Amino acid sequence: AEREAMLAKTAADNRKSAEQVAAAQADYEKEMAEARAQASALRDEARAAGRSVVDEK
Amino acid sequence: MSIFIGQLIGFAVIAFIIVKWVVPPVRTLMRNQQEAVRAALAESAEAAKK
Repeated sequence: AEREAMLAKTAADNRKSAEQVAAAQADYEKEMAEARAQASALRDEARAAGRSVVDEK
Repeated sequence: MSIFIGQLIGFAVIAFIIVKWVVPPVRTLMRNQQEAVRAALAESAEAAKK
């Protein structure tokens, strides 16, 4: 029983290692995209505020 | 004790036949199973490290 449990858990742990690395780069890409989008929003809002200021002036 | 000599020779023949033919395959089976369990242990350790 212990040997069978060892084999099953080893297979599950190989699958879990693969899934965990996969989720690793998935979350890395997701947060990088989030940061880039936030930077783009910063730039866009700054540009819009400057446009409004110059138009009013 | 002539029958004792004859049956001793028969046992010697049986043992020679066993060592020549039967022992090698069963030894191979035991080695295969031992190697399989050893490989399973090594692979489990490698998986845990991974």
